[PDB]
Amino acid sequence: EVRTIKVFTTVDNINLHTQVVDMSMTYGQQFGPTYLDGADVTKIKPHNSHEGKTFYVLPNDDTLRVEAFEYYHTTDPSFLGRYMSALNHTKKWKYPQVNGLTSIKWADNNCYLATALLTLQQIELKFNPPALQDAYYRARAGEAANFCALILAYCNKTVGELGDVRETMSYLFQHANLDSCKRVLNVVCKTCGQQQTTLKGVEAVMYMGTLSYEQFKKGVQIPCTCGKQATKYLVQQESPFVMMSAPPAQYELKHGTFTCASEYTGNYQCGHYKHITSKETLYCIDGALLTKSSEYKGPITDVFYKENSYTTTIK
Ligand SMILES: [Cl-]
Ligand SMILES: [Cl-]
Ligand SMILES: [Zn+2]
Repeated sequence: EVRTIKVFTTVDNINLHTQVVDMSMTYGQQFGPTYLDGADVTKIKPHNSHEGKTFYVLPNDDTLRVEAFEYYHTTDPSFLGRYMSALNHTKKWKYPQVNGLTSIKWADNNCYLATALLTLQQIELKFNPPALQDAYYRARAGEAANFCALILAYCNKTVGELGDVRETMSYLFQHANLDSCKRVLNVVCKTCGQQQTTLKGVEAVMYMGTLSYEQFKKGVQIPCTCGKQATKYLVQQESPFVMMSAPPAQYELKHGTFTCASEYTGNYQCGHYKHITSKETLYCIDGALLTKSSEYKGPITDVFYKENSYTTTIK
């Protein structure tokens, strides 16, 4: 006797594809790799309770390939398995509201994710993939599991792996609309003369080598090919924020002079991030944990500042 149930397959959890499945064959035999809200059911045979449920599958026909690209803006063939593998864990994390922002209770080396998430809620940024638009709206409301699993997938990180905040923000900015961001730099060498450069988009909002936006406006010393140090300084900025990054070093954060920052304690192989936000006072958000202080010093790695339009007075 042949028993069947109706189920729906999907790549985006919006467009559904009706299937009739044979209860005597695994999902994998019928669909390939198959997931039920992040759980791998490939090796499982259909259960009566599955009738009418939605299963994720891999994009295995042209209809699904188009739906997956339009939703996620990737064609990496391992993306949906990585997204589902992460979601099976992130759906069990907790997302407390801390000082009015969605955070993440510590689990699985997720500190870098927590500080990224907290940062996004303080800067003006809109995502391009519908998957991130939809998941980020859910995360602002407090249900951040899908957004966190998407960050893991986009960044090619698994649950439990040590991530870097700067690199994570780079990936997130790469799928955001920063097209009207522009940065003009001047590099002055006493031997070689001056060279201006213009940067756009993600490169216009990120700098690696100093935490201080004021120092970047005055000049920072960098190597020249002639062997002298040259001075690099900001000529013109058009963006709604800037991100200044450096290897971790002791640094003073002064109330009212930055938006938010990330602190890293540890070494190359293992460590822990915390988040500092400048509000009515300095709040230090460490996953679920919250403390306050009027002054702050620690091993800071990234600082975010508000911007709109800046033009140098340096001639
Ligand atoms: Cl968005
Ligand atoms: Cl600021
Ligand atoms: Zn030179």
